[PDB]
Amino acid sequence: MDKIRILWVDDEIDLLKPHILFLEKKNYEVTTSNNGLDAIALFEEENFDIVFLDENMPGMSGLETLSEMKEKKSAIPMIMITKSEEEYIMEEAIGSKIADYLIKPVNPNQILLSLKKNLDDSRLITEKTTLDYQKEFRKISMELAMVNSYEDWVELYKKLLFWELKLEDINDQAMIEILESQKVEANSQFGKYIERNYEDWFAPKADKPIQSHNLFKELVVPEIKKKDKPILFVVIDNLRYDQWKSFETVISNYYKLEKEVPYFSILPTATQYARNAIFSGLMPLDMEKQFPQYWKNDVEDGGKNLYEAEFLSAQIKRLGLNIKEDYFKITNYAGGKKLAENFKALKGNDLVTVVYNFVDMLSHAKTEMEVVKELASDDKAYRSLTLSWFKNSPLLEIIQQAQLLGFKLILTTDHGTINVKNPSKVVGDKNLNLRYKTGRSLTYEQKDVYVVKEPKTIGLPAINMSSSFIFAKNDFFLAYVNNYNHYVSYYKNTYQHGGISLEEMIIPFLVFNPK
Amino acid sequence: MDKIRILWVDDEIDLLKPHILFLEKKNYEVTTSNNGLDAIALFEEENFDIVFLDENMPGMSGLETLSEMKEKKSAIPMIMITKSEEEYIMEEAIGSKIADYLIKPVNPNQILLSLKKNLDDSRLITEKTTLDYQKEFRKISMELAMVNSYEDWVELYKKLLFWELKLEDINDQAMIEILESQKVEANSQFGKYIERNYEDWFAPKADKPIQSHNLFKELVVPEIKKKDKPILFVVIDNLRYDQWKSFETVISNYYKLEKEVPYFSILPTATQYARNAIFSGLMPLDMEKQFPQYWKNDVEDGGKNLYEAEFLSAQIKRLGLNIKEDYFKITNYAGGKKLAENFKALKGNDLVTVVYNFVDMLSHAKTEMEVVKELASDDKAYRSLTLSWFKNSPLLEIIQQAQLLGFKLILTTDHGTINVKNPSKVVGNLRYKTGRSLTYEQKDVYVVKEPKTIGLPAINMSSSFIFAKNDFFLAYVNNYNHYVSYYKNTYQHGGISLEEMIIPFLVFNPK
Ligand code: BEF
Ligand code: BEF
Ligand code: BEF
Ligand code: BEF
Ligand SMILES: [Ca+2]
Ligand SMILES: [Ca+2]
Ligand SMILES: [Ca+2]
Ligand SMILES: [Ca+2]
Ligand SMILES: [Ca+2]
Ligand SMILES: [Ca+2]
Ligand SMILES: [Ca+2]
Repeated sequence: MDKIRILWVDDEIDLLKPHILFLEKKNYEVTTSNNGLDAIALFEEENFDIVFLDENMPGMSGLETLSEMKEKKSAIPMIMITKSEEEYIMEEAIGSKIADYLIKPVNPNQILLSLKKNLDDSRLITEKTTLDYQKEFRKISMELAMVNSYEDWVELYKKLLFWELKLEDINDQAMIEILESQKVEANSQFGKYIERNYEDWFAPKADKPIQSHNLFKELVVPEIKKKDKPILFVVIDNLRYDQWKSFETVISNYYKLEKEVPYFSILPTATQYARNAIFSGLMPLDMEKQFPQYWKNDVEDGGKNLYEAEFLSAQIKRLGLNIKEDYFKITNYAGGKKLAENFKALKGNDLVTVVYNFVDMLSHAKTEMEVVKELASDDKAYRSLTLSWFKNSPLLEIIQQAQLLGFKLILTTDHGTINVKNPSKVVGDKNLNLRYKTGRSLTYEQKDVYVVKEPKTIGLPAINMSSSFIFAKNDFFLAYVNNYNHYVSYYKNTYQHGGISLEEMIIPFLVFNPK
Repeated sequence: MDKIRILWVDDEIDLLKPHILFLEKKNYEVTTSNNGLDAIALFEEENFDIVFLDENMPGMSGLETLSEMKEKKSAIPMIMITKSEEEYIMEEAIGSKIADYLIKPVNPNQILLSLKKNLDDSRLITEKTTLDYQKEFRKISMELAMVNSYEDWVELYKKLLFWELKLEDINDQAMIEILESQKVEANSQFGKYIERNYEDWFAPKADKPIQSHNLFKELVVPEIKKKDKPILFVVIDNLRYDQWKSFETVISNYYKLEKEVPYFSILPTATQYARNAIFSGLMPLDMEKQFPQYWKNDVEDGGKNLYEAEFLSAQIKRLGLNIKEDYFKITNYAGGKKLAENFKALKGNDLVTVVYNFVDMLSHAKTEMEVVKELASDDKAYRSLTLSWFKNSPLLEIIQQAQLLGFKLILTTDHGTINVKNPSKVVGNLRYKTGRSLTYEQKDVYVVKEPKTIGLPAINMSSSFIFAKNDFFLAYVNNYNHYVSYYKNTYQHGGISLEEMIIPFLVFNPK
């Protein structure tokens, strides 16, 4: 049975005979029925690809018929073809998960379009994506080669992201491998770019992107100073650009995007440095000088982000803002639910700052790491898991609450993560699992890392003059020499951060108005 | 509140003045542009809610414009409004992720429809679903009351599942609690039904649903005997009917459903008993008798499902089948990947049996790992995480491989699981217990003082089984408060509920 089977329910089948003949010439098989009751029985006994429903029928309405049919077989698309132009009927139909609604008199080609849209869209998107990428990939490879500035890197990354999400679900493995290879080459070139240019960004009056320590003052404070709406400022820990893309469509049910500014995490691309920098408004070295009671170096025991509220309150004072402002750090579901359920207590704030931790992608427990790997083995899976997370997170409940109170939403992150593949040995560390190491006696493969023997020049502390930082490039992960083989097999294909990649370093900043 | 902003690109803006006036009366703000390139600039510098594109324009075509706009801001819906009736234009537009395509001359109300459908559908679905359930729930309560057979229980469960998935994205808490109360009432009645009928199902010539120990012979062997295609037989441990429902539409990309048979797990609704029964073709008591070298009772140490291949091979021999047949048990990602990558080795089998434990692992991890607790905090979340898992699982890769080799797919499970809520004291797994001198609340459990009557082993005449009903968990009187705190809202199985006991058996042909 090659031909598409349409069931068409309408009390006036006579009048539709032109459309039926037209569809039959175009190789559709139409079975007609002149009342809902019989249509339902037919629909139970046979396998239609699609149903067309009149609305105004003397027995059961189209929508009553649809409701019965959907209960039996909810995956079959249902199209309403009706003379009714009334808005309330439109709304009922839409609310009933109609796949389309065509107003009589209908152009027969409008029905054909609808059939293509509702039955062939998946195939046509795959084909079109596939052809378009076949024609595009060479131009992407060459654009990559010509990339010369941080802004070109942003534009190229945006291109890769766009194609990544489109090629997710195609089947051609050749095209998928071509893209994988472009991503590797992009990260190789980006690594060299950062290696060559990062230090110069700290010179006075340098051309540089917005970075962690600039973020609040350059992008958040203007929104505060508009004095238009209270602000919910959310930092999702460790979110990549593609993770944002994965739930863009969900958040749009509540919030309309007004502004999107890609910015660059500082190095290391890690919470202790970049996230504290967001809230302090200072590079780590300056946090060590100006706030020694809050700054902790890697060597010190305990939480590395305990004092973000204190940092943020001090920053807000230095910038001469007089606002009602609170900070929340959610590290678990329970915490998240409590804040969602109690969010209305903050109706009077100018600013609510929420740090919202994602899932731990790097467990030291094998069974937990097995769970993560089954859920997030590759980038597509990671996105899928992220989308599931966001739809069902207390974070989204917090956002809905904020929307109902007319808050503006600022959504951003401290840095992303990258799926690591290639091990690189490091000795001496005396530390966890990140794509940076710091210490006074490090040995390493210098080709694999960006090496900074003078940390203070990029705003990082140094215990003494032997302190160095190394930052992994590409998809390297830094592996300890002891138990090397087991380490490599464990941490291969995990989401790590701390180093240089488009994924880790170029991250979204987003401003939205409540819908 | 704030007006919807439309950007409309057409080289003949003059001729669209009626449509624009109509939309403006209906509170749309229209910005017009007569060529794609200027439209692109506008589209970069402003946040439009939606774009209308003509196709035939001098300069950039609609489709060229669309391509540029989607790259810049891919989440903004775009509608083509064009004189072009060409099929290839239709297909290109569709393939380019157009949200709609309206053929000129367009009824202005057709545009309005499109705007409502593409911008308001979430809200309209919520409202409509909510009112549909408000009008239906009384009829559901009545169907519940009229349930007198196992097949009626299957039909009613199907109805609850349908409404559960529909109500997952509504807001009204009253309506949500009404449904929760129908589920509780269904499980209370189902519990009594099972209590009253279960022993009698083992009487000769009893009218009874297919059960674990019948499953292979009654439902798998007829498929083997058609001798048409090899069979991939997948047992996903611990799959609830609603989890099947959550990924039905994914499977359908590869496999067409031929037959669905809901069946009943035996008691306890637990792997050691019900899963072994599937593979052995025997009740646990008979497994203890006929295969004491494989059967393990609860007290014995070590894995309780180590010998399923051997049980299955023996069953196949008893039923007089001569087939090439292998069994695989996937306990991790690595194992799953290996099997997907090397599946073609099994092209020559009549039967491949794959047990996949991951969903079982999730259900316990919801309590233990903070990752999964954040991801699977309620039933909606659990389904969502299951669907994300399935779409990106090695299991689905195995299924795709099987499809490419023309295998028939049989998909089933051993039992489901239920979110436990209410504690029930016992002193001597939390939905069944076995032992000789047990205290319990008889109202909360199904009590079997003679295990042999329901095909279960018995240490002594004193030894009995109790099976939790409803959403009870069996809690020890010592450390009761800590017990209750810890186990409330965890996934458990082993007892009686629709979730635990009525489970899918599914047969599909490769597409
Ligand atoms: F009588 Be109808 F809804 F065209
Ligand atoms: F900007 Be494009 F469609 F090459
Ligand atoms: F010039 Be068109 F495609 F209406
Ligand atoms: F496979 Be189980 F822990 F009943
Ligand atoms: Ca009619
Ligand atoms: Ca972080
Ligand atoms: Ca030095
Ligand atoms: Ca034109
Ligand atoms: Ca271009
Ligand atoms: Ca099981
Ligand atoms: Ca279990």
